Amino acid sequence: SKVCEISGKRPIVANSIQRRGKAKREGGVGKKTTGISKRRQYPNLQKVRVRVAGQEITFRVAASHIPKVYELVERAKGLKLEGLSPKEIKKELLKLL
Amino acid sequence: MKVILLEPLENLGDVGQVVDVKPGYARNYLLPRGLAVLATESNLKALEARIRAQAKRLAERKAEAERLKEILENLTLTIPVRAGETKIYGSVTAKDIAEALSRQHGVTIDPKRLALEKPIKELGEYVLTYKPHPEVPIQLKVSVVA
RNA sequence: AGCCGGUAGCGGGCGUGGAUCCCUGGAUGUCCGAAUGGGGGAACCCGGCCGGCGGGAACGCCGGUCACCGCGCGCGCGGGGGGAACCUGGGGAACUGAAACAUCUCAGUACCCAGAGGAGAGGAAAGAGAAAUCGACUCCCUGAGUAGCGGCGAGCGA
RNA sequence: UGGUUCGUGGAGCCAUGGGGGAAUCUGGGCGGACCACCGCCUAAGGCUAAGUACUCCGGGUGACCGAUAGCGCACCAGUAC
RNA sequence: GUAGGGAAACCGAGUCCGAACAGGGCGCAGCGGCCGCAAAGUCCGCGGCCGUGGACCCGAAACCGGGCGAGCUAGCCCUGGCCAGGGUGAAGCUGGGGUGAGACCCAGUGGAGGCCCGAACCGGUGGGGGAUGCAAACCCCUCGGAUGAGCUGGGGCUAGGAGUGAAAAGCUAACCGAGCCCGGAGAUAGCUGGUUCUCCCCGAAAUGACUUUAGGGUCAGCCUCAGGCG
RNA sequence: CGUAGGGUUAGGCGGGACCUAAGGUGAAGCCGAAAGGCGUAGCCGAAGGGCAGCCGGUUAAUAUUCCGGCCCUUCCCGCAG
RNA sequence: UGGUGUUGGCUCUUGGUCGCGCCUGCGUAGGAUAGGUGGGAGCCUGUGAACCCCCGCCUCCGGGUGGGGGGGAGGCGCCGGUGAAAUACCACCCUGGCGCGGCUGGGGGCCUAACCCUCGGAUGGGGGGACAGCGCUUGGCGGGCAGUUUGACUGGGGCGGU
RNA sequence: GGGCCUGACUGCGAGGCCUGCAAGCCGAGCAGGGGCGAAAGCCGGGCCUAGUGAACCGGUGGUCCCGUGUGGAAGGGCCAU
RNA sequence: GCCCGGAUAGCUCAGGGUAGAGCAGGGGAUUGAAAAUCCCCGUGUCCUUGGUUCGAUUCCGAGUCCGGGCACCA
Ligand SMILES: [Mg+2]
Ligand SMILES: [Mg+2]
Ligand SMILES: [Mg+2]
Ligand SMILES: [Mg+2]
Ligand SMILES: [Mg+2]
Ligand SMILES: [Mg+2]
Ligand SMILES: [Mg+2]
Ligand SMILES: [Mg+2]
Ligand SMILES: [Mg+2]
Ligand SMILES: [Mg+2]
Ligand SMILES: [Mg+2]
Ligand SMILES: [Mg+2]
Ligand SMILES: [Mg+2]
Ligand SMILES: [Mg+2]
Ligand SMILES: [Mg+2]
Ligand SMILES: [Mg+2]
Ligand SMILES: [Mg+2]
Ligand SMILES: [Mg+2]
Ligand SMILES: [Mg+2]
Ligand SMILES: [Mg+2]
Ligand SMILES: [Mg+2]
Ligand SMILES: [Mg+2]
Ligand SMILES: [Mg+2]
Ligand SMILES: [Mg+2]
Ligand SMILES: [Mg+2]
Ligand SMILES: [Mg+2]
Ligand SMILES: [Mg+2]
Ligand SMILES: [Mg+2]
Ligand SMILES: [Mg+2]
Ligand SMILES: [Mg+2]
Ligand SMILES: [Mg+2]
Ligand SMILES: [Mg+2]
Ligand SMILES: [Mg+2]
Ligand SMILES: [Mg+2]
Ligand SMILES: [Mg+2]
Ligand SMILES: [Mg+2]
Ligand SMILES: [Mg+2]
Ligand SMILES: [Mg+2]
Ligand SMILES: [Mg+2]
Ligand SMILES: [Mg+2]
Ligand SMILES: [Mg+2]
Ligand SMILES: [Mg+2]
Ligand SMILES: [Mg+2]
Ligand SMILES: [Mg+2]
Ligand SMILES: [Mg+2]
Ligand SMILES: [Mg+2]
Ligand SMILES: [Mg+2]
Ligand SMILES: [Mg+2]
Ligand SMILES: [Mg+2]
Ligand SMILES: [Mg+2]
Ligand SMILES: [Mg+2]
Ligand SMILES: [Mg+2]
Ligand SMILES: [Mg+2]
Ligand SMILES: [Mg+2]
Ligand SMILES: [Mg+2]
Ligand SMILES: [Mg+2]
Ligand SMILES: [Mg+2]
Ligand SMILES: [Mg+2]
Ligand SMILES: [Mg+2]
Ligand SMILES: [Mg+2]
Ligand SMILES: [Mg+2]
Ligand SMILES: [Mg+2]
Ligand SMILES: [Mg+2]
Ligand SMILES: [Mg+2]
Ligand SMILES: [Mg+2]
Ligand SMILES: [Mg+2]
Ligand SMILES: [Mg+2]
Ligand SMILES: [Mg+2]
Ligand SMILES: [Mg+2]
Ligand SMILES: [Mg+2]
Ligand SMILES: [Mg+2]
Ligand SMILES: [Mg+2]
Ligand SMILES: [Mg+2]
Ligand SMILES: [Mg+2]
Ligand SMILES: [Mg+2]
Ligand SMILES: [Mg+2]
Ligand SMILES: [Mg+2]
Ligand SMILES: [Mg+2]
Ligand SMILES: [Mg+2]
Ligand SMILES: [Mg+2]
Ligand SMILES: [Mg+2]
Ligand SMILES: [Mg+2]
Ligand SMILES: [Mg+2]
Ligand SMILES: [Mg+2]
Ligand SMILES: [Mg+2]
Ligand SMILES: [Mg+2]
Ligand SMILES: [Mg+2]
Ligand SMILES: [Mg+2]
Ligand SMILES: [Mg+2]
Ligand SMILES: [Mg+2]
Ligand SMILES: [Mg+2]
Ligand SMILES: [Mg+2]
Ligand SMILES: [Mg+2]
Ligand SMILES: [Mg+2]
Ligand SMILES: [Mg+2]
Ligand SMILES: [Mg+2]
Ligand SMILES: [Mg+2]
Ligand SMILES: [Mg+2]
Ligand SMILES: [Mg+2]
Ligand SMILES: [Mg+2]
Ligand SMILES: [Mg+2]
Ligand SMILES: [Mg+2]
Ligand SMILES: [Mg+2]
Ligand SMILES: [Mg+2]
Ligand SMILES: [Mg+2]
Ligand SMILES: [Mg+2]
Ligand SMILES: [Mg+2]
Ligand SMILES: [Mg+2]
Ligand SMILES: [Mg+2]
Ligand SMILES: [Mg+2]
Ligand SMILES: [Mg+2]
Ligand SMILES: [Mg+2]
Ligand SMILES: [Mg+2]
Ligand SMILES: [Mg+2]
Ligand SMILES: [Mg+2]
Ligand SMILES: [Mg+2]
Ligand SMILES: [Mg+2]
Ligand SMILES: [Mg+2]
Ligand SMILES: [Mg+2]
Ligand SMILES: [Mg+2]
Ligand SMILES: [Mg+2]
Ligand SMILES: [Mg+2]
Ligand SMILES: [Mg+2]
Ligand SMILES: [Mg+2]
Ligand SMILES: [Mg+2]
Ligand SMILES: [Mg+2]
Ligand SMILES: [Mg+2]
Ligand SMILES: [Mg+2]
Ligand SMILES: [Mg+2]
Ligand SMILES: [Mg+2]
Ligand SMILES: [Mg+2]
Ligand SMILES: [Mg+2]
Ligand SMILES: [Mg+2]
Ligand SMILES: [Mg+2]
Ligand SMILES: [Mg+2]
Ligand SMILES: [Mg+2]
Ligand SMILES: [Mg+2]
Ligand SMILES: [Mg+2]
Ligand SMILES: [Mg+2]
Ligand SMILES: [Mg+2]
Ligand SMILES: [Mg+2]
Ligand SMILES: [Mg+2]
Ligand SMILES: [Mg+2]
Ligand SMILES: [Mg+2]
Ligand SMILES: [Mg+2]
Ligand SMILES: [Mg+2]
Ligand SMILES: [Mg+2]
Ligand SMILES: [Mg+2]
Ligand SMILES: [Mg+2]
Ligand SMILES: [Mg+2]
Ligand SMILES: [Mg+2]
Ligand SMILES: [Mg+2]
Ligand SMILES: [Mg+2]
Ligand SMILES: [Mg+2]
Ligand SMILES: [Mg+2]
Ligand SMILES: [Mg+2]
Ligand SMILES: [Mg+2]
Ligand SMILES: [Mg+2]
Ligand SMILES: [Mg+2]
Ligand SMILES: [Mg+2]
Ligand SMILES: [Mg+2]
Ligand SMILES: [Mg+2]
Ligand SMILES: [Mg+2]
Ligand SMILES: [Mg+2]
Ligand SMILES: [Mg+2]
Ligand SMILES: [Mg+2]
Ligand SMILES: [Mg+2]
Ligand SMILES: [Mg+2]
Ligand SMILES: [Mg+2]
Ligand SMILES: [Mg+2]
Ligand SMILES: [Mg+2]
Ligand SMILES: [Mg+2]
Ligand SMILES: [Mg+2]
Ligand SMILES: [Mg+2]
Ligand SMILES: [Mg+2]
Ligand SMILES: [Mg+2]
Ligand SMILES: [Mg+2]
Ligand SMILES: [Mg+2]
Ligand SMILES: [Mg+2]
Ligand SMILES: [Mg+2]
Ligand SMILES: [Mg+2]
Ligand SMILES: [Mg+2]
Ligand SMILES: [Mg+2]
Ligand SMILES: [Mg+2]
Ligand SMILES: [Mg+2]
Ligand SMILES: [Mg+2]
Ligand SMILES: [Mg+2]
Ligand SMILES: [Mg+2]
Ligand SMILES: [Mg+2]
Ligand SMILES: [Mg+2]
Ligand SMILES: [Mg+2]
Ligand SMILES: [Mg+2]
Ligand SMILES: [Mg+2]
Ligand SMILES: [Mg+2]
Ligand SMILES: [Mg+2]
Ligand SMILES: [Mg+2]
Ligand SMILES: [Mg+2]
Ligand SMILES: [Mg+2]
Ligand SMILES: [Mg+2]
Ligand SMILES: [Mg+2]
Ligand SMILES: [Mg+2]
Ligand SMILES: [Mg+2]
Ligand SMILES: [Mg+2]
Ligand SMILES: [Mg+2]
Ligand SMILES: [Mg+2]
Ligand SMILES: [Mg+2]
Ligand SMILES: [Mg+2]
Ligand SMILES: [Mg+2]
Ligand SMILES: [Mg+2]
Ligand SMILES: [Mg+2]
Ligand SMILES: [Mg+2]
Ligand SMILES: [Mg+2]
Ligand SMILES: [Mg+2]
Ligand SMILES: [Mg+2]
Ligand SMILES: [Mg+2]
Ligand SMILES: [Mg+2]
Ligand SMILES: [Mg+2]
Ligand SMILES: [Mg+2]
Ligand SMILES: [Mg+2]
Ligand SMILES: [Mg+2]
Ligand SMILES: [Mg+2]
Ligand SMILES: [Mg+2]
Ligand SMILES: [Mg+2]
Ligand SMILES: [Mg+2]
Ligand SMILES: [Mg+2]
Ligand SMILES: [Mg+2]
Ligand SMILES: [Mg+2]
Ligand SMILES: [Mg+2]
Ligand SMILES: [Mg+2]
Ligand SMILES: [Mg+2]
Ligand SMILES: [Mg+2]
Ligand SMILES: [Mg+2]
Ligand SMILES: [Mg+2]
Ligand SMILES: [Mg+2]
Ligand SMILES: [Mg+2]
Ligand SMILES: [Mg+2]
Ligand SMILES: [Mg+2]
Ligand SMILES: [Mg+2]
Ligand SMILES: [Mg+2]
Ligand SMILES: [Mg+2]
Ligand SMILES: [Mg+2]
Ligand SMILES: [Mg+2]
Ligand SMILES: [Mg+2]
Ligand SMILES: [Mg+2]
Repeated sequence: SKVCEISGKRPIVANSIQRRGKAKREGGVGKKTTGISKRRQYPNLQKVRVRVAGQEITFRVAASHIPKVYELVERAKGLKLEGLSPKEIKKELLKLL
Repeated sequence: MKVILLEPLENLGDVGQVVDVKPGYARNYLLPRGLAVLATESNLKALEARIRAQAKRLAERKAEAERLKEILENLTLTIPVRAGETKIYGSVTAKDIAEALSRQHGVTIDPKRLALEKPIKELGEYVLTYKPHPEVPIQLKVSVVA
């Protein structure tokens, strides 16, 4: 998955650390690491389709910032958006950020 | 997710009420179908504004009512007609009591808001209920004479 | 006071009316190249529009203009590509060392990529850390191979 | 999960992919789990010279080379091949 | 450097273990006649040797990164082209025989086929030659296929742990059990080789212990230099 | 082979100012940390489609190109129907 | 593959905790179906008693009880007989059973609007549908692939032996 | 063979054996509190030489030594296993 | 090392007031045997130990012994 259009959340590199043994705090000898390999953590990106100014606009957005979209719609009523392409409408919403 | 109902809805609430629903139900049903709008701070105030104006424009109609109540119960409208002991030859109607009320006391009235089933045919003193506003009835003593 | 590049010669010219030559600004600058009217096997080929040249309509040539993208209200402004190292960001090995090896090491190095400028980063405390203290950040010395981290191994290291 | 000396360690701090989700100073973060006390500091917007790095370029200077050396090239070399 | 002992709190010419005034461990104090010389220590220079670096020099087979390659070769895609001549004679069709109608039989016609023979073309079976070749795979004689799963021209697509492969680990630009180039890079090599003027004095070892150790190491043994003792 | 001079002549031959094939590229659109990967139309792409020249003469050296004879194509403008 | 996000509406049926309410508890001796202790000479009945009709019932089959139509001066306690343990009424609680209610959790059924597929027509229709896909996290299978390990002595090595 | 007993001690340890290291071994005597013996005295397991495993990580019982501003706590240290 | 089971007759299994059940074993009925069948009989500290009750196989505490289950191993 790519990038949140609202927050700019983005895939990151994380390690997958495999461990074995008993934790010291459980009276164990201790954890041993039996493998570290790279991996990626993707944002929980989802689709949000809203009807704005009589046009249908789609956002690719992290679930966390889904409400931030509907807010942009509310902040948009004061704007003059009719006649515009869905592309141009989306552009206006995203400058209200 | 709190929202403001724009219509009365089955086992959720009355219009104007602010109820709490699952986010999905609001985004995918209520909000796109115009049944409600999310209870933002921005339009929380808008609700407070229209409640504050509506009850204002309600009570003002109550004061426009009490104005004609204090006046009209505090007098008698006297109608000269032609008649023989009891029975009027013509009749006094709401339209009649109407034009009468202005010409005598300088106050306008609505015939249709006055309670007269059959037009008045007998001489005497009458009390006629008036309603320029529900729950604000105006009793009118009316004297028809020769 | 000589001069017409390395470069003599043939054959011809210029300079105290200041040449050659040196510095600055300007003019011209075919075609390709980010290449940008379109196409393309770089340096070739094929066009629209306005204006001009020919006897000129066909044909051809000359001059101007015509990509895509971003941002402000069809008009504007900007972007694109390059640059030895240096710099910031996004990615990121292995040999090797551990006298085998897997955690560890090599190393956030090599390398790829985006971006930047004569630098770049950082920067005006939601700091430090025990001084009842200090007072943005950067860079050098020192603190210190200290504190610590570590199959408490090899090493790593404020 | 990353960063830091810190390799799960008593593991804080800074950062954040996922979930849950405040407050506006009588608010909030930090002082290495945690709690009390005592202090320090004001997060979630931005800019900011100079002191620092480098050497395609120019000049200056060598107990630097002197044609198998010094640049791969003193010469028509990133050429011939 | 001037104070050490203790894991530490801490004490201190002492300290730690301990109940101890016990016992032990690790610690504590110049030559001349106040001048002088010497000295702890420390600073600089010089030399030997050690640690970190590629660390005495040359040498791998390999591992990793980013690129360059299908003008060779393998498969596939698009579009073209080529296969002398001779032989065999399927089905079907016609006619005739046949039967209740048929199957079916005969003749003729017909021209099928990963059919036969043999050039071109594609191959490469056996033998000889060649072997610092004409040639880093060739020449001669012979031999296989030759209408097909055929051969071939042009235009394309697929690649490095990847492609392609009627499968041989074959082939991927004349060495492929993992291509080539540049880079990490002076990888690493307990191995092999090599290591440059002179003279003078001394002069070994090839044993022991331990060692994923055995042709490598640490300590000891044995050599050497300096200061001291005698 | 060295030095020098000379030599390649097209509306009709081949290719382009025509067309599409695989494939490539690619307004729309989709996807990917970056670099980039896809992708309908469209565009590019030929030894395939399409398209008007045959015979002879000439030069030291070119010729369906020059010349000669006999033919033909497209574009522009005009007249007629 | 569990949890959770994206992820919604309406029902049905269960489970578990917490609170309240009501009941259940039968070896024997015995008035009979005696929970444990404790309080206790009085509780009830016109704020309806001994039988009767309806049933929730549970029965150990003798009985226990619940609501309801009967019903218009009365029932059990201390008394006491045998009890380890007295019988009335209260009261905290133990074993259970339910009735609500709180918060959890599991199934099933339908729905449509997220999301997915599709329809020469698309702010729409059809299908799937809160599943699937995708994010975060759990544990598992996993030579398909990766990095490696796989000792030494030795009358050569291996095998054997050590 | 029997009697009483737990020295199969605690705190140390002159001096040696063996020896590359690290280990392994023997040990008189002093102090504390004991056992046996009238006493002299003996007893720090076993007639003796095999019956074993450095360090790292961690467990448990003590100790109250450190405790990241302070008091505690977390976690360590030390003695024993 | 921690959690969860147990112990009841010869063998295997059932359970606050009983000690059971089956099969093994013995006689009897029956038979060509070999059985199937049918009737009767035995075989208890219910591991031990300590306490609850009025008393207990039960309830509890505790060890002994065998099981199962999970984790760890310098
Ligand atoms: Mg993980
Ligand atoms: Mg512990
Ligand atoms: Mg670990
Ligand atoms: Mg570890
Ligand atoms: Mg790594
Ligand atoms: Mg991986
Ligand atoms: Mg959605
Ligand atoms: Mg919508
Ligand atoms: Mg978030
Ligand atoms: Mg959220
Ligand atoms: Mg009238
Ligand atoms: Mg001249
Ligand atoms: Mg001359
Ligand atoms: Mg001249
Ligand atoms: Mg003059
Ligand atoms: Mg002048
Ligand atoms: Mg100039
Ligand atoms: Mg161009
Ligand atoms: Mg182009
Ligand atoms: Mg023109
Ligand atoms: Mg002319
Ligand atoms: Mg013209
Ligand atoms: Mg032209
Ligand atoms: Mg011209
Ligand atoms: Mg032009
Ligand atoms: Mg570029
Ligand atoms: Mg630039
Ligand atoms: Mg860098
Ligand atoms: Mg970086
Ligand atoms: Mg970087
Ligand atoms: Mg990688
Ligand atoms: Mg490595
Ligand atoms: Mg390695
Ligand atoms: Mg290294
Ligand atoms: Mg190694
Ligand atoms: Mg090694
Ligand atoms: Mg190895
Ligand atoms: Mg390694
Ligand atoms: Mg590592
Ligand atoms: Mg390195
Ligand atoms: Mg590193
Ligand atoms: Mg570099
Ligand atoms: Mg500067
Ligand atoms: Mg700057
Ligand atoms: Mg500020
Ligand atoms: Mg600072
Ligand atoms: Mg201060
Ligand atoms: Mg300040
Ligand atoms: Mg110091
Ligand atoms: Mg290290
Ligand atoms: Mg470290
Ligand atoms: Mg580290
Ligand atoms: Mg490091
Ligand atoms: Mg740092
Ligand atoms: Mg770190
Ligand atoms: Mg960490
Ligand atoms: Mg880390
Ligand atoms: Mg930490
Ligand atoms: Mg804190
Ligand atoms: Mg915090
Ligand atoms: Mg955090
Ligand atoms: Mg987060
Ligand atoms: Mg405050
Ligand atoms: Mg606060
Ligand atoms: Mg914070
Ligand atoms: Mg702080
Ligand atoms: Mg602070
Ligand atoms: Mg601030
Ligand atoms: Mg900040
Ligand atoms: Mg700046
Ligand atoms: Mg600066
Ligand atoms: Mg220079
Ligand atoms: Mg110079
Ligand atoms: Mg030379
Ligand atoms: Mg040279
Ligand atoms: Mg010379
Ligand atoms: Mg030289
Ligand atoms: Mg140079
Ligand atoms: Mg140069
Ligand atoms: Mg050279
Ligand atoms: Mg040279
Ligand atoms: Mg040259
Ligand atoms: Mg010390
Ligand atoms: Mg002591
Ligand atoms: Mg002493
Ligand atoms: Mg002493
Ligand atoms: Mg030497
Ligand atoms: Mg040395
Ligand atoms: Mg090296
Ligand atoms: Mg080095
Ligand atoms: Mg060296
Ligand atoms: Mg490797
Ligand atoms: Mg390897
Ligand atoms: Mg690569
Ligand atoms: Mg090919
Ligand atoms: Mg080819
Ligand atoms: Mg063909
Ligand atoms: Mg053929
Ligand atoms: Mg033929
Ligand atoms: Mg033939
Ligand atoms: Mg024949
Ligand atoms: Mg034939
Ligand atoms: Mg014949
Ligand atoms: Mg024939
Ligand atoms: Mg035929
Ligand atoms: Mg026939
Ligand atoms: Mg025939
Ligand atoms: Mg034939
Ligand atoms: Mg024939
Ligand atoms: Mg054939
Ligand atoms: Mg034949
Ligand atoms: Mg043949
Ligand atoms: Mg061949
Ligand atoms: Mg041959
Ligand atoms: Mg032969
Ligand atoms: Mg041969
Ligand atoms: Mg031969
Ligand atoms: Mg050969
Ligand atoms: Mg041949
Ligand atoms: Mg031949
Ligand atoms: Mg032949
Ligand atoms: Mg043949
Ligand atoms: Mg042949
Ligand atoms: Mg044949
Ligand atoms: Mg043949
Ligand atoms: Mg043939
Ligand atoms: Mg074929
Ligand atoms: Mg072909
Ligand atoms: Mg071909
Ligand atoms: Mg080709
Ligand atoms: Mg392929
Ligand atoms: Mg390929
Ligand atoms: Mg390639
Ligand atoms: Mg490869
Ligand atoms: Mg490679
Ligand atoms: Mg493999
Ligand atoms: Mg492969
Ligand atoms: Mg093949
Ligand atoms: Mg090559
Ligand atoms: Mg090659
Ligand atoms: Mg080859
Ligand atoms: Mg080979
Ligand atoms: Mg091969
Ligand atoms: Mg390989
Ligand atoms: Mg490889
Ligand atoms: Mg190889
Ligand atoms: Mg090759
Ligand atoms: Mg090559
Ligand atoms: Mg390179
Ligand atoms: Mg490099
Ligand atoms: Mg390296
Ligand atoms: Mg080397
Ligand atoms: Mg190696
Ligand atoms: Mg070696
Ligand atoms: Mg050599
Ligand atoms: Mg040598
Ligand atoms: Mg000597
Ligand atoms: Mg001698
Ligand atoms: Mg020796
Ligand atoms: Mg030896
Ligand atoms: Mg070993
Ligand atoms: Mg060995
Ligand atoms: Mg050997
Ligand atoms: Mg060996
Ligand atoms: Mg060796
Ligand atoms: Mg030695
Ligand atoms: Mg000696
Ligand atoms: Mg010596
Ligand atoms: Mg010496
Ligand atoms: Mg000496
Ligand atoms: Mg010539
Ligand atoms: Mg010529
Ligand atoms: Mg012509
Ligand atoms: Mg044209
Ligand atoms: Mg074309
Ligand atoms: Mg085309
Ligand atoms: Mg686009
Ligand atoms: Mg691009
Ligand atoms: Mg692009
Ligand atoms: Mg593309
Ligand atoms: Mg396409
Ligand atoms: Mg075209
Ligand atoms: Mg093309
Ligand atoms: Mg074309
Ligand atoms: Mg063509
Ligand atoms: Mg065709
Ligand atoms: Mg053609
Ligand atoms: Mg033509
Ligand atoms: Mg012709
Ligand atoms: Mg001719
Ligand atoms: Mg010729
Ligand atoms: Mg002609
Ligand atoms: Mg006309
Ligand atoms: Mg999962
Ligand atoms: Mg869900
Ligand atoms: Mg459903
Ligand atoms: Mg359904
Ligand atoms: Mg429906
Ligand atoms: Mg639907
Ligand atoms: Mg719908
Ligand atoms: Mg649809
Ligand atoms: Mg639909
Ligand atoms: Mg539907
Ligand atoms: Mg789902
Ligand atoms: Mg989870
Ligand atoms: Mg997993
Ligand atoms: Mg493997
Ligand atoms: Mg496996
Ligand atoms: Mg698999
Ligand atoms: Mg091993
Ligand atoms: Mg061996
Ligand atoms: Mg041997
Ligand atoms: Mg042997
Ligand atoms: Mg031997
Ligand atoms: Mg032998
Ligand atoms: Mg031998
Ligand atoms: Mg063996
Ligand atoms: Mg005895
Ligand atoms: Mg005795
Ligand atoms: Mg005694
Ligand atoms: Mg000694
Ligand atoms: Mg020793
Ligand atoms: Mg011993
Ligand atoms: Mg001993
Ligand atoms: Mg004594
Ligand atoms: Mg005595
Ligand atoms: Mg005595
Ligand atoms: Mg003694
Ligand atoms: Mg040890
Ligand atoms: Mg270790
Ligand atoms: Mg510990
Ligand atoms: Mg303890
Ligand atoms: Mg303390
Ligand atoms: Mg603290
Ligand atoms: Mg503290
Ligand atoms: Mg306190
Ligand atoms: Mg304290
Ligand atoms: Mg503690
Ligand atoms: Mg501890
Ligand atoms: Mg402790
Ligand atoms: Mg100890
Ligand atoms: Mg236990
Ligand atoms: Mg049993
Ligand atoms: Mg039994």
